[PDB]
Amino acid sequence: GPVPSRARVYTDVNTHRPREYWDYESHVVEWGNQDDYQLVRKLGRGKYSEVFEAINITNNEKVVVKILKPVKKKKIKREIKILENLRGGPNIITLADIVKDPVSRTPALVFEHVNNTDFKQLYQTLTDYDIRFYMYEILKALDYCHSMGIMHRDVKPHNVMIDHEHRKLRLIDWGLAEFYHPGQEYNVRVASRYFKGPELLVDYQMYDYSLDMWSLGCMLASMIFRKEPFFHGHDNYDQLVRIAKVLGTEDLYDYIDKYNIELDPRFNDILGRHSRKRWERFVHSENQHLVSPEALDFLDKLLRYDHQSRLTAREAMEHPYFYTVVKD
Ligand SMILES: COc1ccc(/C=C2\S/C(=N\c3ccccc3C)NC2=O)cc1O
Repeated sequence: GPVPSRARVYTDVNTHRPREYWDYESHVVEWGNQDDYQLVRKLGRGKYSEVFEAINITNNEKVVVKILKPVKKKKIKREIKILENLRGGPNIITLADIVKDPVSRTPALVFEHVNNTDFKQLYQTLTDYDIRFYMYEILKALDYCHSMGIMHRDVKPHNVMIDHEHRKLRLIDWGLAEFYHPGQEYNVRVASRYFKGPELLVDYQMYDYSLDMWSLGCMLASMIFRKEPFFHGHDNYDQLVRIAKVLGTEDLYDYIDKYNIELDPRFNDILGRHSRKRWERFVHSENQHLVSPEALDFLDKLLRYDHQSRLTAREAMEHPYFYTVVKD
């Protein structure tokens, strides 16, 4: 069987919290007044919800309302509990209210509003300095939630709201987030394909906060190299092949051998043999202004097969890549 794994940091945070902190199935929702909020326009539709711009008519302020589609109540309570636990933390989206929508017959989450620019358009304008700045701001959110016993499990550009005018960033969509408990086995059907960690792609269930660090590395690679997404797989199997063409097949075998994991035999015909590549091969005249030796070293230390070898969020904040970021 597979060798077990533990987080190298924040391992016991939920063990020593009171049960109420992580026992989201028992959480009792405090409902606000649904009539306080007037929907203005639909912003998006997801797998599990629709999201709207709205006005809070008790203060005439803009808010964002996420009306959940039907899903098991445990999942709804999990997201609500995590948002309440994390509220006030650095760059964590603020849950302002929870109301019962009379049409959907489901909960509607009310969030603070971020005047965001969509990442496809924002990322073609960010400078080297902008990228370092916003990466540091994401790390603040990730170190906070990890230190609070929570893994996000869906880090991707779509879930980072940036108001570029005010240099304001919020990490959103905590609907896939979970509490970390040592030895717990988790669903591997999390994160978006391009941001899935090797642990998910080889079906290793005893993963931890370090999953978010792989996803963050995928975001970094796409921004500094100007290739979005960086690892562009056509399905979950090809996703691992795309990663192996860069990190190499020998270290993939070292990873699964360490945890006594077997690759899906489907890979026998598609994986091939690949050397590990040097990151300099992805640098060219149209992205070199975003690349530095510090950026490549930092990226190299995030994108490790072995989840136990990746930088933690706190270690990442100590990396020389962030020395040029102005600290407040
Ligand atoms: C425009 O400013 C905001 C925008 C969104 C949020 C919160 C969301 S949106 C979400 N999920 C969906 C739902 C449908 C479509 C797409 C997504 C990402 N989860 C959250 O926490 C907060 C904001 O201030």
